Order: sequence, then structure tokens, then C-alpha cells
Amino acid sequence: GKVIKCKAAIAWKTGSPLCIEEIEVSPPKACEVRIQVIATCVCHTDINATDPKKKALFPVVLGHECAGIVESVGPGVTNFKPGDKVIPFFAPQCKRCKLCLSPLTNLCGKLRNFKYPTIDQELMEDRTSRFTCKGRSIYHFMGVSSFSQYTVVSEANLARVDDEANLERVCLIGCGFSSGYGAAINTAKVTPGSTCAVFGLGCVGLSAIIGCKIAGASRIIAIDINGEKFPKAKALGATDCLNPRELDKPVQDVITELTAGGVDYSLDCAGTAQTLKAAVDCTVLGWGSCTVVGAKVDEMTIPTVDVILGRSINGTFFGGWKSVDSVPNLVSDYKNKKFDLDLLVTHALPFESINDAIDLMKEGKSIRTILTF
Amino acid sequence: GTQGKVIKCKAAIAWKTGSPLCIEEIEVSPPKACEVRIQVIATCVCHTDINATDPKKKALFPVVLGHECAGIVESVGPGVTNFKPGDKVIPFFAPQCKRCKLCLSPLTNLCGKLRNFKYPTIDQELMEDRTSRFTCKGRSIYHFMGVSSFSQYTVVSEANLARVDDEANLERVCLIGCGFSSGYGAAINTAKVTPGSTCAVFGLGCVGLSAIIGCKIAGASRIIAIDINGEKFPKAKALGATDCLNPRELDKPVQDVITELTAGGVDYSLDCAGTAQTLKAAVDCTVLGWGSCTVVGAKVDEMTIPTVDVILGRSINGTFFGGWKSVDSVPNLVSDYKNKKFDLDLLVTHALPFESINDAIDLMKEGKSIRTILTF
Ligand SMILES: NC(=O)c1ccc[n+]([C@@H]2O[C@H](COP(=O)([O-])OP(=O)(O)OC[C@H]3O[C@@H](n4cnc5c(N)ncnc54)[C@H](O)[C@@H]3O)[C@@H](O)[C@H]2O)c1
Ligand SMILES: NC(=O)c1ccc[n+]([C@@H]2O[C@H](COP(=O)([O-])OP(=O)(O)OC[C@H]3O[C@@H](n4cnc5c(N)ncnc54)[C@H](O)[C@@H]3O)[C@@H](O)[C@H]2O)c1
Ligand SMILES: [Zn+2]
Ligand SMILES: [Zn+2]
Ligand SMILES: [Zn+2]
Ligand SMILES: [Zn+2]
Repeated sequence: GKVIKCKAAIAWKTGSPLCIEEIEVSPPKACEVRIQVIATCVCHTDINATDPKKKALFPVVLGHECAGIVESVGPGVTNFKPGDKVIPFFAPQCKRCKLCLSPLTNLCGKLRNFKYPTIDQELMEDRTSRFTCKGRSIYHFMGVSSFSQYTVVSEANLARVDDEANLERVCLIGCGFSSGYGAAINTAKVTPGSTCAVFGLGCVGLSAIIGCKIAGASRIIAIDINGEKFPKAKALGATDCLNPRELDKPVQDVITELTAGGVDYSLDCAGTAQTLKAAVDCTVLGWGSCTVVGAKVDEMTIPTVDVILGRSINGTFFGGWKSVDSVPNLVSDYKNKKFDLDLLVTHALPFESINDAIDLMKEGKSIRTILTF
Repeated sequence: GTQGKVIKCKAAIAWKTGSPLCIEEIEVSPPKACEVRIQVIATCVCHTDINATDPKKKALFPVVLGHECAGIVESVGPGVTNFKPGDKVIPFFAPQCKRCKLCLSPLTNLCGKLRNFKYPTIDQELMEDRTSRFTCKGRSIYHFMGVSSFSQYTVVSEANLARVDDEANLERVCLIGCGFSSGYGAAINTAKVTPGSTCAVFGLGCVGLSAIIGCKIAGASRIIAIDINGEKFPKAKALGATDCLNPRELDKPVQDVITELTAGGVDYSLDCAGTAQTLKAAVDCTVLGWGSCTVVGAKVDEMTIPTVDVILGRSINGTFFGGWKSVDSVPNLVSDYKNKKFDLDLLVTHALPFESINDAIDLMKEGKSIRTILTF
């Protein structure tokens, strides 16, 4: 149980980017595992914390998508040992609450702020922190904090995985891939031979397409305002591609015409007012289904008639997966080549170059950027 | 009443919005191909009808309103064999052609007969050949929702009616024409209330109460009834409500009352009022993870749903005629009523002569009635 000194990325406040600092990562207490981050990625959620218009706590060690090894475990911990390949996640499964036992949801009672899940799991189970830098205790982020060479997480926020897993790719299963993928399969519940529509072709949206294909969809329409996204969209299974920017008609009307009624399943992995409205509009009447995955705005307005006429609306949380039991399976699949994560990794960079990773992200020049140490 | 001949009878015409209904003598043309002329025996005023007289609402005039009724076939048109003079029938706004994609899908109860998907209320304003069967004072009167039951005799499409048990009490079974079927089906079909679950219903009118009946039948273990009219609580409870709430007498939003009361929220919520308040509340009051909200009523065009709610498990949908496959379901509902599966009798508060329709409308407006049977 020795204290560890390593580099991590600290956000001391909004507006101000992340700083590479030297922090002290305390050892894991009971029911906790101290992880060694091998590969982490910057996700849209990470960058929001620094946005003033968005709620967040500081100072904080951001990041939540990664994969690694077990550095050391805490007391009573027997499910983990030094060397085990593990993947942490923001979606807990403590297996000690009513929600964990329910087959109707993948939510867990460990959670507490159901209005701002982004500022939850800001501290360990004992309301304490394991991060210290220059005499100050730093907040954890969404129960993961992957932007540090070493981090400590609740046994409820990680799963051991295949020993032969390539941490440089399997890490996406920590958030990006799992949400898009699971959103199509568990939340939207895409059915064989169906027609789907996916707005937003980032990591989530692409995994949603991968998800639609795996579920057996016969048609998959990918929509983005960034044409540069299309090539890879098709690579993963898209049958059609639309750019609102190049259409003299609201993209939803185009989709409705191209399908003679609209699509059976809609998945919004963008989250804008425009996309949210379209995601619903483009669905057929009677059984049309829209599933919210991404959300850049807090509210969505829905016509009372649309709903009276068959269209339903739901949303996903971590792809609807029961984290601790599913993550390991998703890994086995990638291994068995059920799908290919590599197409999702467009860049790789030294951890210290995390800000440039953020810049490529914002610039929309990438899907996911693997950060190594 | 003789076939192939125009009929002179009385109806209730709405010459324009903001105006009451006028008892006029109209001419009801005989049925054309795939049509049936019905002698309306019993009819009721639904909120949807009154809604048409609202100046702020998009509607067409002149028109014979009414869509909730029951009656006897006075005659059929060319090439009609499923119906014949004497048959008891119940028409409805929800068509079932049986010969279209939508009709074949077990996922919806809509048929491709419907044309206007943004303003249903002003759809089926005329017959298939784009004309009218109604003439009054040298003028063409608009039909309403493919029924127009506010006339002793009316002409409807074969896809808009079902033949029911010859021994059906048409002065009760007429509620299956809309009100009952809607709330009842909403809980059973659209919301899909399951055994042991907890439900919340907003709006304790005919629909709202039928929604309660349906929750009881589906096996709910708790049915919370919400309404700003405490007078509606006795019947609501009589039909199955285990708890009753009035937002006008609470310090906290009703949805927070319901959340606490249920330690998390209800499994299924049905909004049979349809206001900006009820809609928001209907979604809020549900449990996260698997909470389900079903829109039944709607006095407003839109509802604002928080992104996080949906992400965190709550989902939304709505019903159209309770989600019953019209022609196939309606006769079944009648049999169920005969087998005393439920009591429509409790949904009837008044019974006036057709001439008093304007009073029946006021009673509804003034929330002093559930349903008022109108007879000719
Ligand atoms: N519900 C969950 O559990 C969950 C899990 C992970 C990520 N997310 C969220 O999902 C979203 C997507 O994640 P990402 O990593 O792919 O982000 P990203 O920024 O890379 O993806 C957004 C994509 O949508 C496109 N876009 C923007 N406006 C558009 C418009 N009007 N029409 C069409 N396309 C448009 C962009 O060009 C881009 O390709 C984020 O908002 C993220 O926070 C949600
Ligand atoms: N979706 C469909 O297919 C369908 C079919 C038929 C009728 N409807 C609609 O369903 C609704 C109900 O029909 P009805 O015949 O029972 O109408 P109604 O006028 O008799 O019922 C209104 C009821 O809601 C209550 N109410 C009003 N504001 C409220 C509030 N803020 N909170 C709680 N309760 C409130 C009233 O006090 C009253 O008891 C109407 O809007 C009607 O047009 C929909
Ligand atoms: Zn993420
Ligand atoms: Zn749990
Ligand atoms: Zn009605
Ligand atoms: Zn049909």
C-alpha cells in the first residue's frame, strides 16, 4: 500500500485547459483497485467540464475511457490481482443495490445526482479522494479519472478482461464504442431487416452503426455535417450517407422520401436541437422509434401528435449495458472479431500531448485518439 | 329511411368556431360504393368535438361534429356485403382497411386510410370520392373524423365501423365508439400496464377513468388518480384508484408527491388531461430506468422533455384510439361488456334528448359530467 508518484492531467478551473502535473496517488483502500493506465482517450464529456456554461467541480482529474492493468488491489479484494487486464467505466454495477438486481435497467444505486451525472462519483466510496497534488486534494471524475498514469476506482467501476486483450484498442469499450454499440442493441433494440438512421458520426455514432449491422438491419443511413466522416461510416456498415449541409431540404424530409415513410429506428449521437428534432421526424409513424444517445442541449421538444401517431422516444445510458458483466463479453467479441475497434482509432499521441488530442477532437479531425504513456 | 333516397332528418351543425350548435334539418345522401348509412341511436359529446369549436384551434366549417356513437344500418352502398339493414354497429375515427402495411403491422393500429398526420382532427372531412353526404340549406356540410354522429342518419366508410352483437345496449355500448376504448386501450395496449406495477393517471374524465379500468384489468397493484377536480375522485376510486391527488391542494408539484409516495415513482403513467402541466408531470412522476409515460390526452401541441431523463431510462409514447385494431377489436369490447368484464354504466352521468346537445356540451365544459347520452 505505497503512495505513488506519477503524472496526470489536472483541470484547476473552467476555461483553463488541462495541466500535466506530478501528483500523489494514494493506495487503494477496501473494495477498490489501483489501476495502471496504458491507453486512455479524450471523450466529448471530458472536454465539457472545462466549458464555463457547463456544471463541474475543480480541481479534477478528468478522463473516463481507458484500459489497463491491476497495479494493486485493496483489502478483502480477491476478484483482482496485480497484472489483471481491466477496463474501468462511469456506469457502475455495485451488485449491492435494487437497481443492479433489476433486469429493467442498467443503472445502479451507487449513483446519486440524476440531473447532473457529470459531477457525480466525484469522490470515492468513503467520500474521500486518492489524488493529491501540491498539498491539495483533487476531485475524481465520473468515478474513473483515466488521465493519470495511475488511478484508483471503486470495484464497482471496472471489470477484469481477457488476458490477451490489446489495451490500445479495447480501451474504447470503456465508453465510446460501448455506448453507441449498446444503444443500438439494448436501447433502440434494432431488429433484423429494419431501417436505421444515425445522426452524428463520431465514435458513438459509428459504434451505433456497427451496432445496427450486428443487430441485422438491412439499411443504415448515416447523417453528419462533416462529409469527412462518411468513408469510415460506410466501412463500418452504412448503406447511405447524408449531409444536411448539401441538402436543400431538412435532412429529415430527405430521409422520409428516400424511405417512403421514414425509418424504423432513429439514434441521435450528435445531441443538438436540430438533430434531436430530426431524429424524431425521420421515423415512420405507427412504430417509429427514436433513441437519444448524445445530448449537447438539456431539453428536447416533442410534438404531441407525433407521439399519438406511433412514434416513441427513449434514451440510453452507457449503451444500456450492465457494465461489470458486459464489458468482459464485449472484449471477447472484439477478440473473436465480431467487430473491429481499430477503425475507430484515428490517432495516437504521448500523454503529454493531451491538449493536441483535445484540439483534433474539437477540430472534428478525429474519431478517437489513443493516449499512451 | 328508404334506400337509394336522400333522407331528411335533423342534425347539429357547427356553422363556425366560437359558435354553439344549431339544430337544422339536413339531407343525408344515400351511401356510395363501400359506404354505409347508419341510423344513429345513441351519441355522446367527447372533448375532441368541443375542441373543434375552439377559435384558436385549426378546424373546418360548416360541419356535423360527433364521433362517439352506436346505431343501426339503414342501408349500404354498391358492392357492400359485410353489412346489411338491421345490423348493430359502432363507427369510429380510427380506420382499419386491413389491406395495407400499417394494418398488417402488429405494432400499430393506424391504417393507410389516414392522410393528414399533423392535423388529424381536420382529416376525413369528406368521403373517399372527395365529396359530402351532408346538405343543409343548399350547402355542403363537412364530415368530422369520418363519423359525424350528430345527425340521426350518417354515412361512413366500411373501414370505419364494426358490426357488433345484435343484443348490444346501443345506449351504453356507444361509449366504445371512442371514450372508453381510448383510455381502456391506452393502459392495456399502448402503456402496456403489467401485473403488480404502479400507475398514475392524469385527467379523470371518461378516458382517464377508462384508463383506470384498464390498469385494474392489466393487474396494476396501485393506481394513482390525479385531477384538479376533486369531484372526480369518488368514481375514480370506484373504478380502481387506490390513491387520489389534487394538484390545487398541494404545496409541492404533484410529480414530487407521487415520486415520494412511491419511493422513486410510478412504473407507468398515462396523461388523459393533456396540459403543459400534466405532460411534464406525467413524465417526471415515473421511475427512472424503466419508467414509461403514455400520452393519451393533449390540449397542447408540444411537450418539453429533459434530455437527461430519457438518457436515464424514462421513455415516452402515445396512443391513438387506445391502440385497438378498430374493426377487429370493437366487437370484442362489446362482448366483454356483455360478459360484465367492465361497467360503462358508471361512465354515464346524464342522458338528454339530442336537442339538448348544447347543454351536454356545457356540462362537459363545466366538468359536471363524464358522459351524456344523447338520443333522437
Ligand atoms: N448516453 C451515454 O451514455 C453517452 C455515452 C458516451 C458519449 N455520449 C455523448 O454522445 C455524443 C457523441 O459522442 P462522440 O464521441 O462521437 O462525439 P463527437 O463530437 O466526435 O461526435 C459528434 C458528431 O456529430 C456531428 N454533428 C454535429 N452537429 C450535427 C448536425 N447538425 N447534423 C449531423 N451531424 C452533426 C459531428 O460532425 C460529429 O461527427 C456526445 O455528445 C457525448 O457526450 C453519451
Ligand atoms: N389519443 C386518442 O386517441 C384520444 C381519443 C379520445 C379522446 N382523447 C383526448 O383525451 C382527453 C380526455 O378525454 P375526456 O373525454 O375524458 O375529456 P374531459 O374534458 O372530460 O376530461 C378532462 C379531465 O382532465 C382534468 N384536468 C384538466 N386539467 C388538469 C390538470 N392540470 N391536472 C389534472 N387534471 C386536469 C379535468 O378536471 C377533467 O376531469 C382529451 O384531451 C381528449 O380529446 C384522445
Ligand atoms: Zn465518454
Ligand atoms: Zn448497484
Ligand atoms: Zn373522442
Ligand atoms: Zn389499413
